[PDB]
Order: sequence, then C-alpha cells, then structure tokens
Amino acid sequence: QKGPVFLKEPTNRIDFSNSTGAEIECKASGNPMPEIIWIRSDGTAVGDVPGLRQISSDGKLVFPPFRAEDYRQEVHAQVYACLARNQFGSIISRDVHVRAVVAQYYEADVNKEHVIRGNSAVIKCLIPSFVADFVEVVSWHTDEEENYFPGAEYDGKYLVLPSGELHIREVGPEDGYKSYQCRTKHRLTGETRLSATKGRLVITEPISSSAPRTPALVQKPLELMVAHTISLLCPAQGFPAPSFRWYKFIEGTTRKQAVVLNDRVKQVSGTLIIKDAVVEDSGKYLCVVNNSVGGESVETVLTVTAPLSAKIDPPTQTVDFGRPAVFTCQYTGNPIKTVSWMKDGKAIGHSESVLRIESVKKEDKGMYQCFVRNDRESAEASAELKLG
Amino acid sequence: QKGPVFLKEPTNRIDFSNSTGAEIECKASGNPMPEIIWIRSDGTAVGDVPGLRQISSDGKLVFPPFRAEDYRQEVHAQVYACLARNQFGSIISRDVHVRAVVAQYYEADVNKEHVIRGNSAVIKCLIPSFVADFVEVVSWHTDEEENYFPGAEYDGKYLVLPSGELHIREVGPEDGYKSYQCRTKHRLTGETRLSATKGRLVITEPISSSAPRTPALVQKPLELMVAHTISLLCPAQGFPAPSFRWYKFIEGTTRKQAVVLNDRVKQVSGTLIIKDAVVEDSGKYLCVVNNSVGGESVETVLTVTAPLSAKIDPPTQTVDFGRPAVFTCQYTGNPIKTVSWMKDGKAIGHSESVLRIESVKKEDKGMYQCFVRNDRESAEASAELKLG
Ligand SMILES: *[C@@H]1O[C@H](CO)[C@@H](O[C@@H]2O[C@H](CO)[C@@H](O)[C@H](O)[C@H]2NC(C)=O)[C@H](O)[C@H]1NC(C)=O
Ligand SMILES: *[C@@H]1O[C@H](CO)[C@@H](O[C@@H]2O[C@H](CO)[C@@H](O)[C@H](O)[C@H]2NC(C)=O)[C@H](O)[C@H]1NC(C)=O
Ligand SMILES: *[C@@H]1O[C@H](CO)[C@@H](O[C@@H]2O[C@H](CO)[C@@H](O)[C@H](O)[C@H]2NC(C)=O)[C@H](O)[C@H]1NC(C)=O
Ligand SMILES: *[C@@H]1O[C@H](CO)[C@@H](O[C@@H]2O[C@H](CO)[C@@H](O)[C@H](O)[C@H]2NC(C)=O)[C@H](O)[C@H]1NC(C)=O
Repeated sequence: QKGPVFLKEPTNRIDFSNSTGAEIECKASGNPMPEIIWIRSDGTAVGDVPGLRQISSDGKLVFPPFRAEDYRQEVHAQVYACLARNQFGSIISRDVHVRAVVAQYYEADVNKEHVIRGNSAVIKCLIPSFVADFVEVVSWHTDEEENYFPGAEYDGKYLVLPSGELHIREVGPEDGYKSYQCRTKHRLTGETRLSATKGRLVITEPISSSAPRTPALVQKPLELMVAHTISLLCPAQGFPAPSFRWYKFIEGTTRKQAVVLNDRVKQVSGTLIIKDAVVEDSGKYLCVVNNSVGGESVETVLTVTAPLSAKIDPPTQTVDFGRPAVFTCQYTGNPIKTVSWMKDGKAIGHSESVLRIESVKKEDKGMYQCFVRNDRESAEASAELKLG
Repeated sequence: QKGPVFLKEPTNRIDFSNSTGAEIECKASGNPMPEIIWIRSDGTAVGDVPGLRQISSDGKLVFPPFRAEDYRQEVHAQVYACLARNQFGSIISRDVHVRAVVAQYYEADVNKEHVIRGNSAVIKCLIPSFVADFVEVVSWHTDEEENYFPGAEYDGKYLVLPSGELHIREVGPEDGYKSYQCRTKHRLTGETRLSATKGRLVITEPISSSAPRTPALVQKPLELMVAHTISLLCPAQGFPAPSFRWYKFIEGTTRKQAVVLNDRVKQVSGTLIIKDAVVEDSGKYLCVVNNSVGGESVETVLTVTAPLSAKIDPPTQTVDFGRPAVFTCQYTGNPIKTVSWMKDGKAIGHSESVLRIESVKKEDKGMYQCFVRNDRESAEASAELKLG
C-alpha cells in the first residue's frame, strides 16, 4: 500500500561525554512496515559492539557510557544514518554526526595584551582549537574583584562581547595594574573553570606617532546562527588613537556601502555588534581604521546560517508508462551548498531542485529523495512513484 | 635649453631613530638650473623648524638627531617630495615616507602552545603590532641551552622558519619539559633582546579522536619581496595527527592545482617553503588538512613584490601646432595599483600608460610625468614637450 516515510530522524549532531552516553532514534511508516537498518553515512551496515553501540527496539541506536580505555573511533567518531525499507523501496535519513568525547582536562589561558595608551584593548580567552567546539566564555574577573558578564557595558568602559572577549575603552596607565581571568564552561561535562593564567594590559606611552596597525592573524570566515547577536572585531593600535568605520561590500563587486547604525546594529569603538541576526546580514564586511598619520583596513566574511529543511512535491504520484514524472524539491535554510537526488538509497546524479523523468518505465517505480546540504548540516525529503 | 630631470631622488622610505637623524637628497638637471623645493607629497612647501628639519645646500633635507620631548608629528611622520622647477616647467619626485621613531622599550613574548601529542607545533614570538615593522626574530633558545638559527632543520625536528616561528615535528610528552625564548633585533636602534616571557608546549594526550581544527585567526594577505624565501604555515591540530596538502588557485576561477614540490619549493610538515621567490609565485594558496575523522582547509593570499620603476618614451619631443603628441610610460614592478599623469606638478586625470594629446597648442608645452604606485611604493618618469 505504501513506501517508507520518516516520522522521526536524529539531528545532525550528537555530541556527548563518555559518562553521558547517547541514544538516537529513527521511526518510519509504510505498509508493509519498513525495517529500520542503521548504516554509516557511506552506506555500510553497522552492528553491535559489546558495551559501546547497541541496536535497541522501538527504533534506537544506543551508545552506552564507557570508560576512556574503551574509546573506539569507528564507533565514537562516525557519521551514521538510518535506512528505512520495504518491498516498495528504501529511503535514507539525514546524516547523524556522532562525537563521543572522553572527559579530559583542558585549560584556557589569558596572555599579556600590548596596547598604546588611549586605544581600545581586547583581552582574549584562548581556548585550544581542539576543545573550542565545546568550551565557551561565561564571564571575566579581575584581581580587584570586578566581575563582568555578557549584556551591557560597565562604567562606560568594559564590555564582554558576544564572541567572548573583554573589550576595554580608552586604556590608561592605571589599567596596567589589573589582571584578568576568564571563566569557561564545557558543554559536554557541564563543568566550569577559571583560566590557568591571568593576563594584564601592558601599556606603551605614546612617544612617537604611528599609523594604525592590525595584527598579522585575522578572523577567518564566520558562520553564526540566525536570531543570535554577532560581534565583528577590528583590532588596531596606533597613535593618535584611531577611528573606525565599517562597510559592507555589494555582492560580486568591489563596491561597498557604509554600514547603517541603528537600534539593531551598533558600534562600540571598532567593534560592530549586530543583534537578532538575519540571513541578509551575510556578506563581506570591511573595517577601515584611520588616524592623522595613515590608515589600514581588514575584511571579514560573515555567513548567517539558518536550519536546512526540504519537502518534495508531490509526496506520491502515479503516472502511466511512457508519460513524464516531475518531482520538485522545495527547501529552506542557509547556506545551501548542494542539492542532490537519490532513488532507493542510490545517488542518481541529478543536482537541481526539479527532477524530471521524461517517459516513465517499470524500473522507475520506487522511492526518490532530495538531499540539501552544506558543510555543517543535511536535510532530506522523500517521495514515491507509482506506475499507472 | 631644457626642462628639469631628476638625477637623484630619495627612496620611498626613510626610517630612523631619534638618535640617528636622517638626510635625504634630491638633484635635478636643467637649463636654466632648476630650483629645488621640498614639499609635503600633497604639495604644500615645507620650511625650517629649528633643530628638527633643515634645508641643506647641495640638495639635502636634514632631520637632526633630537630628544624625545622634541618629537613633532608634522615633521617626523610625514610624506615628503622634491619639486624641481625652471621656466620650462616643474617635476615632482616619488613620495618620501619619513618615519622618525623615538628609541623606546619594547618586549616580545612567547606564550604556552597547546598541542596534541604527535602533531607538529609552531612556537611564535609575539611582537606588538606597533613595533613589528622594526623588530625581527634572530634566533630561538631553550632552557636546556639549545640554540636554533634560521637555515636548516636540527635533529630532524626543529626548524626556525623564514617567517620567524620555531617549527617542531612530532611533539612528544618529553617536549613539554622545555621552555623557549626568542631573541629579537630592532633595526633602528640595532639592539637585540630576549623575550620577556618564555613559552612551553602543553601536550594533550590523545584519548578521543578529532577532525583537524585550525585556529580562528589566520594569516592575512602577505606581501613579500622577490628573491627572498617565503614560508606559508598551516596550523592545525587533530587526532590522528593530520596530513597536509597545498594547492594554488587558478587565477579568477575556483579551480586549483596541487603545488609541485621540487628543489625550490619544499614542504616541512604542513609548512610550504618557497625559495628564491618570483612574482609568478603570487596568488591564492589553499592548505587542505586531513585525518581519518575529517578535514579542513584555509586560504592564504600571497603577493610577491618587485621594485617599481618607470620611463617615458620619448624623453623630449617637439611637435608642430595642431599635430598629435604621444608619451608612453614603460614600467616594471609588482603589484601596480595605479598609473597616473601630471603636467607641471598637477594631476591631469589620465590613468592609462599611453598619453595622447590629439592636437598640440601653446599651453600644452611643458613637463609631463607618469607615476606608478602601489600601497607601499611609487616611481615617476618625466618628459618634455617642445612646440615645433
Ligand atoms: C569517562 O572518562 C573519564 C576518564 O577520563 C572518567 O573520569 C575519571 O574517573 C576517574 C575515577 O572515577 C577519576 O578519578 C578521574 O578524576 C576522572 N577523570 C576525569 C577527567 O573526570 C569517567 O569515569 C568515565 N566515565 C565512565 C567510565 O562511565
Ligand atoms: C582612512 O584610511 C583608509 C586607508 O586604508 C583610506 O582609504 C584609502 O584611500 C586611498 C587614497 O584615496 C585609496 O587609494 C585606497 O583604495 C583606500 N582604501 C580603502 C580600503 O578604502 C582613507 O583615505 C583614509 N581617510 C583619510 C581621510 O585619510
Ligand atoms: C632619543 O630618545 C631617547 C629618549 O628615549 C634618548 O635615550 C634615553 O637617553 C637617556 C639619557 O641619555 C637614557 O638614560 C635613557 O636610558 C634613554 N632611553 C632609551 C630608551 O634609550 C636618546 O638620548 C635620544 N637621542 C638624542 C636626544 O639624541
Ligand atoms: C580531506 O579534507 C578535505 C576537507 O576539507 C576534503 O575535501 C572536501 O571534500 C568534500 C567531499 O568531496 C568536498 O565537497 C569539499 O568541497 C572538499 N573541500 C576542499 C577544500 O577541497 C577531502 O575529501 C578530504 N579527503 C578525504 C580522502 O577524505
């Protein structure tokens, strides 16, 4: 009576500590009831590995909590999928990226920041790149017992930015007798800790003028989710302390327009803050920094991401032999890198949103799917062809 | 009998400490002998400022050595030019960027480097951005008394890169009991010093696998001079320790080709080293980093610069009223941002290498120049038009 359709798929990312374990669920309908098979996204079937990966009834793949000694990459750092299948054909779920992380000591550091008196400073909490997916800055603390949290600026001077740095306006000689530590939190173990080192501003008295200089290492392209606040920094030091202006390129041109500052889009010194991000905020930004000696600029690319979703019209159709069958994949989200089609679990080499079979024949019957992907997510829709 | 031509112009950059002072020289020929006037590149005449800027005979602008208290931006952080002029017309020199820097304490730092055991490490000497134009890494030293200099790899393990970092292969638990300091040199004062802090590798035992991760801050576009060795880094950490491959984009496409490693172009772990750089090495490079869990990539832009030079054909010509006069500017160097023309010291709004006057008339007689610029340098050529 019907081919398979998914009712529940697991999300794209399943991250968890060895102590927590995980379970992922897949449910499909169909008649006859489809069998559910777990596969690695490349298509090989996966089995039971004692104490590590267990197929449950209902429809669940279980990763029990496990001791560090028992970590296995092929189980615990793997991209899975669910295959649902009956006599009418097969469909595969979106990719399920499993990342079991053994609970392990890390430290964050705060180093010295060399600044010219009168410039803004940005104090950073350095989190090792290999743990940074799981660790976020909660708050900043000084030796004089001042505590700074994300939200609003303190004393017209200190602001914990959305990206985690502590921004300090108009640094003075005085500010070099303070030391700064960050509190971080690990989302898989839930633990919080203070930074292993404390940083201080080291203030240079301006005795010579200099044109603004920006660091050698700059923010690589950013991907941030819709509806969250974003901060784009522009670190620069010079004397006279410089002024900062932000521009956004017109897509596919070398032309730019001044960013328009309002209730939603604000600038704090050289920092651009955009609340309530929307996909149209994506693009290429330029910060231009000037003083009476000279100027400099740096580009930052921003993509504002939105969850991927897909749906095929029509979800089922019957077409008489020799006649055309059209399936249209309707999708949402940002960015969309690719669209691609499968039939009964096998890529069919069509990468456009509308799939046309010009003249239907027996072996065209079965289940079709459209997958929409980008670098971080995937979404699928399915559809059945019945012969008339 | 003749309009002015420059015999000697000052170079584009004159950098010097307050203790050293500076003198810059401009000589031109012509008949009558041209007068030499020093100007700020925007065109205003400059005068004597007691003890700071003095016009010498011969043809020299002198910046005497001066005490810190006596620094003056309008004298000491300024773009000058020489104007040479007689009854036939005027020519202006290339820009002369003067940067007098008061001798002042700085420190470099070496911070902790968190690495996964078995990966490569790069230990960096952090030089504040506002002094980095004048400070270069000489050498690296450990507490165990090992001294590393630029040139060849030590013990198949340690290499001081052309860009100054200390590269360490295949880090082991053992390597965390060593501490590293850099020796730097300031080119204006000649002094050398060791870093104010020492860094250590902090080694994480790999207990979970992870895909390669690269830092948030990456090398911004590089400009390096012909005939020097360049190193492009690709910092990445993961487990299994990753492999690295470099590609270079085909200009104006999204297509890329594998970099070809040979006698001149080498790879040390993930570091690409190109000796004897040529202008054709310019472009956009991609480093791709892989292990059995996943992959990542980062782009770095390189421009290999070559000194700018310009010459006009013909250097003088006479043309009868109503007939055409053509001047062709021939130039060399890299990059060329602009070409632009002047007549008797005034921009004339032509930005192509060949200048045509379609039908010559009286007030067309005089001196013409072509200037070729990029962001760091300028070069000029001049030519006279005589009426026939
Ligand atoms: C998950 O892995 C870690 C081993 O890192 C386990 O946590 C350790 O447990 C031992 C003994 O109970 C403690 O003494 C260590 O202090 C722990 N280290 C850390 C970093 O927390 C944990 O028991 C494991 N989970 C299991 C096996 O269910
Ligand atoms: C502020 O600084 C920026 C320098 O980065 C200056 O903009 C440049 O201006 C020059 C001269 O007009 C142009 O050729 C460059 O293309 C500009 N760069 C950019 C990124 O726009 C700008 O002129 C400065 N403002 C003042 C008043 O000096
Ligand atoms: C250039 O400027 C610096 C002031 O920074 C002068 O150097 C100082 O000179 C005094 C006394 O001779 C020393 O005690 C300080 O130790 C010096 N400081 C530094 C950083 O070197 C120098 O004399 C000046 N040059 C002149 C006036 O010709
Ligand atoms: C090594 O890692 C890079 C990942 O950055 C992989 O290249 C990507 O491959 C995917 C799948 O083919 C492409 O869609 C991306 O466009 C690729 N990115 C780049 C920058 O080339 C590559 O596949 C990896 N190699 C292996 C064997 O897994």
